[PDB]
Amino acid sequence: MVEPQHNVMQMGGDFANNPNAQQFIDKMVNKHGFDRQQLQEILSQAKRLDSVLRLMDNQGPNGAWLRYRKKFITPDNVQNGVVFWNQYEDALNRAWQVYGVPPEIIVGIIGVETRWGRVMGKTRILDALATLSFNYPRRAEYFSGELETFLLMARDEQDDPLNLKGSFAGAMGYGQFMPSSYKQYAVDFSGDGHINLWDPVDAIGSVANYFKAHGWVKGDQVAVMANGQAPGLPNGFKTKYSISQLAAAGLTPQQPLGNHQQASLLRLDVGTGYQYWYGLPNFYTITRYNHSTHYAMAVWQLGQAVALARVQ
Ligand SMILES: CC(=O)N[C@@H]1[C@@H](O)[C@H](O)[C@@H](CO)O[C@H]1O
Ligand code: NA
Repeated sequence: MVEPQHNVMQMGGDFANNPNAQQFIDKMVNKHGFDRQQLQEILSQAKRLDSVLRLMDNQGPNGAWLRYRKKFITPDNVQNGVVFWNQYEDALNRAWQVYGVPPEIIVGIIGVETRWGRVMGKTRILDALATLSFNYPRRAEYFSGELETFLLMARDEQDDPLNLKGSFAGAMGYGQFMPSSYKQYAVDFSGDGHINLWDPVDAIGSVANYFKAHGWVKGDQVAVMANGQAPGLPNGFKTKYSISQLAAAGLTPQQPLGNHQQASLLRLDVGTGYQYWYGLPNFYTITRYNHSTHYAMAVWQLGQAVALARVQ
């Protein structure tokens, strides 16, 4: 009837003689009450993907921004964004009221991440996370905690750990949430009692709660383009200068900056020249989702493009 299989201490597969996997299995049993044998049967099925290890290692004015921008802001993309927006308008409006996060931001995020559920990932999450946990010393501790949370997530949502697919880093669903983002930020916005990252309505609320959690200020400006040039000052979303300093570099806000006394100096390579922007706090909040100036500007502008295509 019952098969304890205590004597089956050594598993097969790609992580068969892996010290890191054996340590992991011990932590899950001890700390979470997992059954060693059941876990071994799972991890023995996990694959060591060289592509995942190669991709994590892989990570003027020549028109940099334009090449990045046109990867997302195209007629076909803006049109699908309109459809997704109108289809999930109730969830989008409800998220605005509860979280203060606007529709165009959530639409832009889901748009750039998975093109609205069209490109969600083809790699099994266990393979990716197990590969980066047991064969990648550089980020092994970070990905171990992600595999840990993933296993617990698959247990809490009654998911079979092997049926779930996503990115090469183990990101999941419409919003490409990492296992730790699911734990800390995902919410049951659809109200069915479950938190599905692959459910459009849950994805919307979770992306909204993520933003609020990271300080998104309702109605506050995201960024404001500047008149003038400032080649002497360093730039990017991590920079920090006062409005007085920026003004001294020869800049001025194309729109009133409110009460803001500081901003980051963003610079977009528009081919013919450089375009400077006053990066406000809401812009930074976007980068907390994906640490990149280009990402954040692409998310915002994509949402803006879709906002206009609905107006018409
Ligand atoms: C939306 C989401 O899950 N974003 C995560 C973010 O929390 C984390 O700070 C970063 C680590 O580099 O990786 C992103 O994938
Ligand atoms: Na739900």
